Amino acid sequence: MLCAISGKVPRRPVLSPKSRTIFEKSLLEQYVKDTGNDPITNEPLSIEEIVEIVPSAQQASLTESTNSATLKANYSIPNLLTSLQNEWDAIMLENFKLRSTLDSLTKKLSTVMYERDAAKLVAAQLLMEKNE
Amino acid sequence: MLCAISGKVPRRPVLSPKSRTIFEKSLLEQYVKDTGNDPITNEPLSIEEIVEIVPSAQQASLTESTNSATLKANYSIPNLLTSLQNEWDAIMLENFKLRSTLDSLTKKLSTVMYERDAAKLVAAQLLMEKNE
Amino acid sequence: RVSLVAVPLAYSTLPIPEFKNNPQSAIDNKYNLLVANAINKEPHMVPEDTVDFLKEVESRMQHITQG
Repeated sequence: MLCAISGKVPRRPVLSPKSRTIFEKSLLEQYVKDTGNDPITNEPLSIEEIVEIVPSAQQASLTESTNSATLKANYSIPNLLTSLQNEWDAIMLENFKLRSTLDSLTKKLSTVMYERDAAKLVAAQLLMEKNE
Repeated sequence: MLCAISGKVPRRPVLSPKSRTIFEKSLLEQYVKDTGNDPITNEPLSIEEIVEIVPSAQQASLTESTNSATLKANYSIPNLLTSLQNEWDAIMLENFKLRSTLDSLTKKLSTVMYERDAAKLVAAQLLMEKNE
Repeated sequence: RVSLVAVPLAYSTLPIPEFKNNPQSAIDNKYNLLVANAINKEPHMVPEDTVDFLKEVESRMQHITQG
């Protein structure tokens, strides 16, 4: 999560309840102390309403027992699944477009075959008239 | 009812108001965002014009209970993963068949088109030689 | 001077077909010549008169294909 003012990972994260957005505590508090407004919605906001997020000590202890393998694994099962879903969606669209194209191409091929045979007939007739 | 793109039972059914056809939400939204058109009629369609179909509570319970009751016999993660792989292989076989057929037809079409133009040319040349 | 004009082969988006190994007719020779030109990327040059005879041949072909 990134602070919406700084675009950096906050060192003391807070949630504005108005914008439902994470900010750096100092930045948000100072902005409110100057303007009295939420920096995204421009709604009135008070320092008491700001919900400071606590970085849980449990979060640290949970990133301990997640094996170094699983933190070095630049994969998450959610992200893997979503990638597989996006692939499936894309391949479904591709197969649809393939079918539609193949049908159009069959109809076109039939048309061109009729045109070829008509050209051959005109040519043969002109040749016959030239030899007589 | 099946999605007109995937041929599967949708999970978030939507109706195009142009084609009056049912699709999976994700597929139709992607196709519209790419082409700006309805995939069947090719009429221009926006994502806001899509009508999301609300499933009745009997439909929601049926989708959950069909999934549940039939996955229940093979609900182990290892069986899920094996089924996923087999389904991917099935899709990839279908895509390969489609692509192969399109390639073969395209080569044939190209041949026939060259034959048609060759015949038209020979006809025109015979007509010239007969009018001299 | 006979002005030569390049006949635009409409098939630029399609893969060049193989040669006919036994060209039994003038049409098949013309086909092989078109294929050779496409392989070489050369335009197929024809006399300017031939383009008008091509238009007349196309008119006859239409009457045939309407059956």
